[PDB]
Amino acid sequence: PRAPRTYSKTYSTPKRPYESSRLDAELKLAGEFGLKNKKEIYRISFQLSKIRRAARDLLTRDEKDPKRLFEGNALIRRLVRVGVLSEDKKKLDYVLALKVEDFLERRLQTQVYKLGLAKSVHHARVLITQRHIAVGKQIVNIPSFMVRLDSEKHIDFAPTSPFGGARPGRVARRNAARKAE
Amino acid sequence: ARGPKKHLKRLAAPHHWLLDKLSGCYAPRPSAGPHKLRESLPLIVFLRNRLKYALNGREVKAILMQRHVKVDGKVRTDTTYPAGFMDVITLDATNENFRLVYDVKGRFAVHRITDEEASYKLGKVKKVQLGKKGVPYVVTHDGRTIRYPDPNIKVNDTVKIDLASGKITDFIKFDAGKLVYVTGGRNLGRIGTIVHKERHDGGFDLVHIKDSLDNTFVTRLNNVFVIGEQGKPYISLPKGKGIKLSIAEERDRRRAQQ
Amino acid sequence: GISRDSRHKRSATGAKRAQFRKKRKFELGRQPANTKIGAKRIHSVRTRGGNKKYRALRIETGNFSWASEGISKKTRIAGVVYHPSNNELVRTNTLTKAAIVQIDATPFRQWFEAHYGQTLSKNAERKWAARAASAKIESSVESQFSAGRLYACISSRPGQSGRCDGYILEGEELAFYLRRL
Amino acid sequence: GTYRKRFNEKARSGHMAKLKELKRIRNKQFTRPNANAEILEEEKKMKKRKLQELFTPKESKVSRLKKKRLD
RNA sequence: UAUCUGGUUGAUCCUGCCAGUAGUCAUAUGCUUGUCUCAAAGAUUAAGCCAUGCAUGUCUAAGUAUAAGCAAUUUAUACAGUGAAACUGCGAAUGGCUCAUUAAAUCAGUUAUCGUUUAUUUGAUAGUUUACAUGGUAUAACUGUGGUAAUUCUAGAGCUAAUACAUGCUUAAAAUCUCGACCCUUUGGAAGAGAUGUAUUUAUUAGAUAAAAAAUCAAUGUCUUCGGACUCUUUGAUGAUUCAUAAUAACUUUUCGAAUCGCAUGGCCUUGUGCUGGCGAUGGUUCAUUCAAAUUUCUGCCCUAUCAACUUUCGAUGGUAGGAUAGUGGCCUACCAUGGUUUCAACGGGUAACGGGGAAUAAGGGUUCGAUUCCGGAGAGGGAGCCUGAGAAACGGCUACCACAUCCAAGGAAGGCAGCAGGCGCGCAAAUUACCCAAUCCUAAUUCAGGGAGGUAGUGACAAUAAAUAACGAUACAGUUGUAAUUGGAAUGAGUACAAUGUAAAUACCUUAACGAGGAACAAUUGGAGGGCAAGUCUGGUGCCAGCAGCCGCGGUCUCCAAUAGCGUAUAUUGUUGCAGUUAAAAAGCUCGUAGUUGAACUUUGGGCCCGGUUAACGGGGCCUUUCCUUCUGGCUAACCUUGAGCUCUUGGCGAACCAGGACUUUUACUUUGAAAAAAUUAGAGUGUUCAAAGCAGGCGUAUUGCUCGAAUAUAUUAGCAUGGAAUAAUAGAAUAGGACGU
RNA sequence: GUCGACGUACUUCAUAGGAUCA
Ligand SMILES: [Mg+2]
Ligand SMILES: [Mg+2]
Ligand SMILES: [Mg+2]
Ligand SMILES: [Mg+2]
Ligand SMILES: [Mg+2]
Ligand SMILES: [Mg+2]
Ligand SMILES: [Mg+2]
Ligand SMILES: [Mg+2]
Ligand SMILES: [Mg+2]
Ligand SMILES: [Mg+2]
Ligand SMILES: [Mg+2]
Ligand SMILES: [Mg+2]
Ligand SMILES: [Mg+2]
Ligand SMILES: [Mg+2]
Ligand SMILES: [Mg+2]
Ligand SMILES: [Mg+2]
Ligand SMILES: [Mg+2]
Ligand SMILES: [Mg+2]
Ligand SMILES: [Mg+2]
Ligand SMILES: [Mg+2]
Ligand SMILES: [Mg+2]
Ligand SMILES: [Mg+2]
Ligand SMILES: [Mg+2]
Ligand SMILES: [Mg+2]
Ligand SMILES: [Mg+2]
Ligand SMILES: [Mg+2]
Ligand SMILES: [Mg+2]
Repeated sequence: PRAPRTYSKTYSTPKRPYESSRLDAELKLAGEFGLKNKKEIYRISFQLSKIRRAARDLLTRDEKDPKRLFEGNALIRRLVRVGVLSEDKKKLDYVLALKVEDFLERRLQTQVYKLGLAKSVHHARVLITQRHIAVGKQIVNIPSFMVRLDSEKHIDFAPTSPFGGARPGRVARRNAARKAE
Repeated sequence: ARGPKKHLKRLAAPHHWLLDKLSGCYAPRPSAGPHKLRESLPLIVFLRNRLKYALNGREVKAILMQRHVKVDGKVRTDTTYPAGFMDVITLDATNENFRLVYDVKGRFAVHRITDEEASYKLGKVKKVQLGKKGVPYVVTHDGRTIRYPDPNIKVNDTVKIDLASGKITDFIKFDAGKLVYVTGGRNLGRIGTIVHKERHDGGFDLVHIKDSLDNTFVTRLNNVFVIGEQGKPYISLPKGKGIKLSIAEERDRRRAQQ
Repeated sequence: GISRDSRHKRSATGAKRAQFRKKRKFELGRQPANTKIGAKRIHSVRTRGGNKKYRALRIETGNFSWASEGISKKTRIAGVVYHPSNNELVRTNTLTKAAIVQIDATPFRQWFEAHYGQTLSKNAERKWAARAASAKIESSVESQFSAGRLYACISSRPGQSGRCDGYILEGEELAFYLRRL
Repeated sequence: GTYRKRFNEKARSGHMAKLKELKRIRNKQFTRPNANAEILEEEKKMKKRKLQELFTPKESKVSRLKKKRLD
């Protein structure tokens, strides 16, 4: 038979789902960033845990260790590129200091809100899922899209979007036709 | 099993062929030929997955049946003909000649050569023995039987074979200070100079090899192939000249050239 | 039926092994060919690979070699007189390797007459005088020559090659086997 | 797994034969035609004796109790 | 366990205790189930039974066509285009499925074949064997006559081919070795007649050597200056061989050494259908290589000692000889001895035991799972046995027996789904008896044919990724908050659908004209908690109350909490590091004692110098200090003496050190480093798959032609191999000296 | 036979103590 295709889980249930403080923090995060369910928060927590565990393991090694240098440089480069880690904080120690909110900040929904295209984070999500937002020359319909530093400046309304210079949507031309009749 | 196998699963195929694991279920099984199965590159993989001339096996068969591909100066038509180390692949229509040489990463590399350098090959003398009627002969690593060798030629030496006549033009003795090429093991593809041969009667001989960067490594004698004297290779070497580069230095060079 | 596998035997420790698998063809055995004196009967056997073996069911002639004189002549086999493995072959007159047999001496005697001009053209005389020094032979061989039957040992395997070649007993060989006779 | 109960022993009688032989050799310490032919009562007795010997149900629980109580 | 909740009384605190609350994985099951990507399909320890269908055939210019086959044709009166049928060759031993048996067996790593077979591929390799080319010692297909109820049943007669079958020639010279008529008695010579390639069988011979010189006996050869002289004289490989190879004498129901085919018509001439000649296919001996096969060395397997002795009569251990094998071998036979394993656990038993790469958990040690995408082994209902072929103990090959079971005219015939679909095993249940060879590769005479291998789609939420079910306002009502079957015009995909893309053809995805939203009825779910109501019902009593509960009353036909396209229910889920043994598990009544485990100290320490490394500390080497392994041979040659020409060249000696090899030699444990440990998997680098899961892709210019980076790196226990150490723990040596050394 | 022993599986009884207050 054909060789296997690998698959993996991108989230894991927390050690204690029932902590009141954890519930309150999840509520705050979901409301602030307009997240649909707890699965998104669990996913981002899983990723951040993976990066921080890797940072711990690399820190454990002796300094100048070639594996330490190479892997730490790669991880810091990736974190700086994705925008979570600032330019001046290129040390594994500051990688270990990251928080979930930083990753939630880079989400395309939050960025679309911040740049002024939407009046609410929920409005940003609706715009994204309705094919109105384009990164560069490309339409993206995924709120969880993680925006890079280079790509943040190219977020705009899509050319095909009615808000981006295309023809009016079905409702607009329908009403215009009815008024004309 | 009740007889010889005729199928080769993709996962079980040699790694250095670099085959997609999801394209299909089976991989080309090299037919019997001059080179061993695990140390050979079938023509289908060479024409399709390396040169990208053919898009699929049927086009490769179409190419071969046209008699455009020559291996070692002879036309081959088998899609799974096991081309291997030091074999010359000539495509006259493209006016291209290739010599199959491992790169530093350990994979067969597309190395373009001039016609003059394509006129000959190098072979490691695997055996020297008297045949019937008292005629000495030499068997090389590619299974070529050459009669009436120069008497000084001994096992593990290198012979420069002219493809047109299949005769020895010159030979290199295996001695300290000679330039050698690694053809097996984790050091596959590296180039260096012999430093010393450890002999172990009834066991595998070991050879110490010093690279141009002064790094040293030990390899079993079966995996060593003498290719010339230091600084004077008898064949053109691929890019990198068989020098192993650390991951960090590779990163630096890649970033610089980009 | 006959099989050469080592599995059905007991282990070295004395354990009774279980049946690992059914019998395989590549470890077979075939019935013995009790070769005997008589009119020639040989039938082929198709063996592993394309090779062939010859089964000497009956035979009455063989090539025998006189080593001291370095000659080999073809001679009829009188019979089997003594065999080391088993006497039943001697009683039944079965031919196998190492069996001691009696053969006529006429070709060897005639050869010795011609070559040495002694008994047990000037060209002949010259050659005989040149070779006269080596004429003397063992007394034991000469006595058999007088009797007309020489003792010979079969060095071939009739059950495999279909031949019955041998060589004349001599020296310590002949003395020992005569003692055993 | 050597002598485990099978679903249909009666279908694989020959197999059981081998097992019995093995036992006879393994536990001995404690106790002490050519089908390839051009032309192909004691054998009937052989059939009956072997099939009966191989297949004898083990004497039942209630049967042990019955023999004890009859005694 | 942990946190949290609750109970421990006349109340409130502080302890302690008790009950409930954790987990993924696994099995079964319930409810729901819109979109994108991706992907799996075992299980009654029943390897239990199967209707029907399919799953292995194959032809190029190049083996055989007078098919009374088709079609062209006078580009053929031997054929020639295409070609059914059949012979011939090749394949069917690969692939696919399952885990029944199997406990030093398989398997993993690591060895060996100087112990053997090997179709095929690749490269070499055969002047030594009527020929303008031999037979039926012959037949198929086909014509024709027939039997049976029936089957991939076939009987008689008539024909005809080969790369089938069986035969059989044609080709240089020379050398050497035999047998030798004859002249002649010599130092003899010698016309002639024979034999030599390969294959098999046997016997014998060569396959040299650590280094130098002579005297004779016999045979007997070149030479000269007739005296004596006689040189350069031939031998490969391995650590190792009776190895490779060669030679001598014979032997063989004994082989092979082209009686084959396509395309094309060049060159010499004494002009003959004369001689010579190209490019290919297919065959063929032997050697080597390759795909392989067989056996094989060392180490490593769960539970069981209430299994302690086992194996040996009928082979168990070993020797000898033979038979057999492809070959080694008690594999088997005949005669011999009495051996082999074991408390360091043999032998016997259990195993819901195929082994491994791997999977889960864990902080680490460990514990469990691994039928299941790859490797290896075994099987095709159960035993037994074989033809063919290079390769089979084959089962989609055959034969018997055991058990099942189909047709039947009762005489007989045909069977093996643990291949793909699809059924039965219950009376309770679960993928389609679908499409295709378009990709992957495999088979064949072979580009083309074939392939339920494989791919494509369909089908229970297997396991995984992303992600809709509304967003922005105005008005109204109610105690600056909440509620709308209030209200405004903007957006959009679920779905429908021109078209195009996609695909072998389709479906789907991505696109997209045109439709597609206010209860946006285009009507999201699964669990838990808590109320309130009556001319109502039941039960009990220190009146009007309390408990239970309340779809039911006189007529008449509600709120909150958790997860979320997913949610619930049931079962299941020992201490080496590191436990305890006075008083609450567990120290045996005492002693001796075998195995096992463990076992006092001591042997070269210290000191003085030199070199080059790191960041004054740290490590790495050399010397000296009573301390160097020994010996021989060979290779190169330093330094050291010297002459001569200007620290460098050069003459002639001496040649240490170093390297190579032969001899010489206490053995391990431990530890360092280097190879090795398949791929997949794990960690991990790069990469805007629209993000992600993933995959190994991709990237940059572009009017024109194009250029270019990758597909890294790390891990792996024990065993085996190579290597540096000399601390710790062992082991051997000189004692009746049978001890060491020697110019 | 509502039998004995053992094995197996379950149920059950033993939890309050100190301080302050009335
Ligand atoms: Mg649109
Ligand atoms: Mg070796
Ligand atoms: Mg349901
Ligand atoms: Mg809906
Ligand atoms: Mg859609
Ligand atoms: Mg057992
Ligand atoms: Mg073993
Ligand atoms: Mg073939
Ligand atoms: Mg060949
Ligand atoms: Mg006939
Ligand atoms: Mg015996
Ligand atoms: Mg023997
Ligand atoms: Mg089992
Ligand atoms: Mg298991
Ligand atoms: Mg398994
Ligand atoms: Mg089988
Ligand atoms: Mg079955
Ligand atoms: Mg069978
Ligand atoms: Mg099969
Ligand atoms: Mg079948
Ligand atoms: Mg099936
Ligand atoms: Mg399938
Ligand atoms: Mg052909
Ligand atoms: Mg759909
Ligand atoms: Mg003791
Ligand atoms: Mg001590
Ligand atoms: Mg190791």
